[PDB]
Amino acid sequence: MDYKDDDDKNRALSPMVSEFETIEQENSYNEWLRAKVATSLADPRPAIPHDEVERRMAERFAKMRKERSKQ
Repeated sequence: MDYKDDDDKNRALSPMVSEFETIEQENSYNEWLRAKVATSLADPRPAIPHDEVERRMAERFAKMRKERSKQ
């Protein structure tokens, strides 16, 4: 019973010249940027909740307020 480790670094055979002391930080920058840049120059499904969608997202944040990470 365990996940999130199969291909976490995912073929990090020198993941481009950079700070070789930290793969985790570079991964964090890549993962976040690649996810966010998918919204860049593209307008497919930008989840921008104003009225009714926000109150739905609010439901998630509400139940997320209880119990952060019991692990």
